[PDB]
Amino acid sequence: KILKKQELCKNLVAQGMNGYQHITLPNWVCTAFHESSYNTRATNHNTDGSTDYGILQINSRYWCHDGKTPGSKNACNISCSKLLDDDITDDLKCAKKIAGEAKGLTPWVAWKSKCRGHDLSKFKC
Ligand SMILES: [Ca+2]
Repeated sequence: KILKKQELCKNLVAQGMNGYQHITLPNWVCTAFHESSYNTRATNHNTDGSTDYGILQINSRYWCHDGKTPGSKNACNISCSKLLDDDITDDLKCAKKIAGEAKGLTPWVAWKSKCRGHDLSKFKC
């Protein structure tokens, strides 16, 4: 599914993502726009054999289990396939774990490159 920015905003708020680790909503939305274009089915295969899944591009070496990644840690304790469906509840709950361990949005390479220090007025909720 390709979510509309306001459905994304409603989900974020409902999952208590506003101000989580002092991360504002426009930051979470810009991240999701540059990571996946809001595509809940987005996937990216990496050089180390892992794959990034869903709207927040959650990785199968550290966070989710896909059954084919070397050195999987499955830290969110979830099948990666659950990150390719249309409900982003579990996707958002995993992202909170990622962001909580990093104390910020640094795990996401698109946020750093396309959101940090740029205008976020296009991404307001
Ligand atoms: Ca999901």
